[PDB]
Amino acid sequence: PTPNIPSDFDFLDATLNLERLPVEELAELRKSEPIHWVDVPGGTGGFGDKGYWLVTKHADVKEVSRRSDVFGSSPDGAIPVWPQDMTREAVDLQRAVLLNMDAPQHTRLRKIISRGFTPRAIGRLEDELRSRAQKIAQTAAAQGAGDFVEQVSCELPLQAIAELLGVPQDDRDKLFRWSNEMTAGEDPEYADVDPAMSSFELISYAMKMAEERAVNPTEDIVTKLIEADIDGEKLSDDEFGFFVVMLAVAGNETTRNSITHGMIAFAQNPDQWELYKKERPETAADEIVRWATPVSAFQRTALEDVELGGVQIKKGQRVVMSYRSANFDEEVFEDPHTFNILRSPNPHVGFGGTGAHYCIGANLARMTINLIFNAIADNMPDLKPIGAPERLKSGWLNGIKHWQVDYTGAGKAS
Amino acid sequence: PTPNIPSDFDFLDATLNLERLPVEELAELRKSEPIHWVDVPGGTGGFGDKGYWLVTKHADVKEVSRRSDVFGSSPDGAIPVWPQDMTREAVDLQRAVLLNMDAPQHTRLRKIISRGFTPRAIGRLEDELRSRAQKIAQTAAAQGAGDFVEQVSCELPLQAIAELLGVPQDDRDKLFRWSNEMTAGEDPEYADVDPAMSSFELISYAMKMAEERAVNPTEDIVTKLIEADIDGEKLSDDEFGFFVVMLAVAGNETTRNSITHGMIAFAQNPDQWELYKKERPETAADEIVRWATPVSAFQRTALEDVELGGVQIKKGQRVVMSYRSANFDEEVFEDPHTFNILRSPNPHVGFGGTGAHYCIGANLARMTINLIFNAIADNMPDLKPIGAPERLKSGWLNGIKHWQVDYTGAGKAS
Ligand code: HEM
Ligand code: HEM
Ligand SMILES: [Cl-]
Repeated sequence: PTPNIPSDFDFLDATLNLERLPVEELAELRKSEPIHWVDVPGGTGGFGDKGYWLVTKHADVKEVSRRSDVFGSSPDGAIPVWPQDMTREAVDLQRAVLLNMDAPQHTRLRKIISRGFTPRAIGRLEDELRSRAQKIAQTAAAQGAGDFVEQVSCELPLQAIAELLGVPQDDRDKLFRWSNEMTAGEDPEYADVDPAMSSFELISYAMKMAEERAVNPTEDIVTKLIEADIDGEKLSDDEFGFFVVMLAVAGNETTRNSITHGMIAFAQNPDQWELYKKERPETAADEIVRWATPVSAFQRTALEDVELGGVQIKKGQRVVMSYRSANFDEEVFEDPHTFNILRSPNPHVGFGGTGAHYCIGANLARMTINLIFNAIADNMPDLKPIGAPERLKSGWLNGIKHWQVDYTGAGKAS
Repeated sequence: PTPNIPSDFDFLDATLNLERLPVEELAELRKSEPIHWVDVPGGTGGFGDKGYWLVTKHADVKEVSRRSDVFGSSPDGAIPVWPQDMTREAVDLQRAVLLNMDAPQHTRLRKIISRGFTPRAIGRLEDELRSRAQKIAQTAAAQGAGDFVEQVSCELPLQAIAELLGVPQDDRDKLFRWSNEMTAGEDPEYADVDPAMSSFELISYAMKMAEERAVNPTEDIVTKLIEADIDGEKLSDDEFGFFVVMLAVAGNETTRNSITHGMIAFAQNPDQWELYKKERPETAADEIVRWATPVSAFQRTALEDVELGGVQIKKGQRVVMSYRSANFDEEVFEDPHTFNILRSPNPHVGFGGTGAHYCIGANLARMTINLIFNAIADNMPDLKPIGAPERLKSGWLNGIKHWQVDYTGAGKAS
């Protein structure tokens, strides 16, 4: 333990993170106790255990990510914190989707699924997503002022998934509503929704899509995921359904927040925004992800006793990787508190550390970021905030729910 | 069509059935148009089709039940009616559970599952369920007056399932709450609950139970369902989970309602109740089921064009079996409107017509009925209703939500 941070301060508490990320407190851990046990003696939400290890240094996050053979994802899932009313049963079945699977099942499925995320499958979407990014940005400009999250940030991540899967235009509204309902989480603005019913309707929709594409193949990835290869490897129709569930939760709010936070960073750093509009540099999307770190943390569970950074971790204890801390590690990044869209090298972990679960959508995500920031630069170069960003109440997803913005930059109607 | 019943009268409408079963209208169909098309031109809830065939004669219900090769259960599920807000996606995935499966998948699973429902596996529960029935009935007697549904009808069906599966006593309250939440349906008293989240927690609980029983076998059925036979046939752990989901919806409200309706019948027919208390006849449980017909109707979907009772049914049309009608067919039952606990023979279809989906729990159900009616006769022989039964709002499950009853039969405290 370390005098500056008492062991009962819970870095993943959703009420705390609603107010602020615990940035200063993470920095004290990096300095003085880089692998730190948090006490939650009355029992953690969902898990029912009495605390967790928090891993705050970049090198150790990469170490945990690389050693999946001792740091598993399936005993407890990757999401590191839940409300007090989450049940152990609801936690235990996160493992129906890729993120929360260990070998051999994860290994087989990730190999199949990687067919969908080649530079070719992703570059094929680029023209359509550019064309959608430009319209999103123009339609929003046309309103003069509004909620930048709903009007600029939200749509392109969901269209990227719709375009990747070849979702019929008439099906997009329900797909998108199921995706948004699925991640209702613990914010009171979303208390009314049914995440499980939404996720059941989505699976059912996706399975029907697999059945159809089996008789009528397409140019989209669905066809490649469900066609047996040399060794008869392919997703079954319900594997495909759980894959679609995976994408809807993996590729929506994460990219949406990288966009919202990127724009906030630009609004706080006008010179970076001038430089952006003028060069469109290729290093910008990665600085945006580092800066947003949309996933603040994900965890593993020790599968046997293991030593890590000189600390003895015992089998069954959770080990939480702070990507928010690691992305500002003073030993890895020069001036980590400067938003620099030319930052290079930029070995951020917003997509995870290299390893079995490294984000499969990462290039699709950078492409989404590049497309919308180009559209914003092209169609609303002078936007300025009218209001404070409102934070999402979550202990692990760095979300912004709303941010009032003047698109014309001069109180204009247009 | 027939002049007395216009084609837009919807026999499965939940608002109509909340007021009454359409008994007189079923009787006109048996007389004049025993296979009858109902028009729902604005689209049926869940299914989105424009109506259904209703099958009202006993012989034709048995015919549809026998011919599973042309009357399938998986295209649309067995439940024959849903509210307008039910989605096609939610319907399409009913087929994750046995009731809604066709061959070959149903065939393999029903064969495995029948290991759990032998006269031996069911007779092994009898002492414990007798002992629980007696306590239920005594604890209720001790209150003098109360809700007969909550206090006498509810518990023994849920304990039968708990005892069948060897559910730990400390787990029964959550199991039972998940079961009750799962069948929330469309009654406003249950609008607040989450059936899908409940059904997800239950699956997860059941899978963990399968994992445990694999390392530590038991005398209960779980062990027999998950042990590979000669040919390596057994439920996988998630098959077991979907099996438990099946039981929680198959074996709770159905038996609960056979008990409630049996007692109402006894209260309306005091001589039958005297005769019961005096002989405990063995034919009583089956007359109670015929009389309650807890499932009013279940359907199939034509898998190809077929002729039935001289009527041409086209592929993809739903064919709804009215068990409520068939159980009062004047050609099969002598005086079907007389509640006679000595009725013999009694070829009722409350458990279905013989065929691939005939109720697997039927003897467990009769045993539950016999046990609780013996306990009621033994411990509250003079009970009398204080209040009208309140109906459940459902178009297909003949439920009673509450019924105020004086257990002492003389306004006594005890
Ligand atoms: C800026 C946006 C995104 C961020 C910050 C992000 C971050 C992450 C992280 C942190 C992980 C876990 C890494 C680990 O445990 O090592 C992950 C995994 C994953 N991501 Fe993303 N992600 C983003 C966008 C997307 C998109 C657009 C998709 C696809 C449409 C996607 C699909 C997935 C999938 C399928 C996994 C699971 C991979 C596996 O478990 O093997 N992600 N992402
Ligand atoms: C009085 C109480 C009950 C009634 C009225 C009832 C009625 C029915 C009916 C009508 C069916 C469909 C028959 C068909 O489609 O031909 C069915 C199926 C089934 N029942 Fe029951 N049931 C009752 C109790 C139970 C109980 C106690 C259990 C077990 C705990 C149970 C387990 C099942 C299962 C698993 C099926 C699906 C069989 C298959 O699809 O192959 N039932 N029941
Ligand atoms: Cl579900």
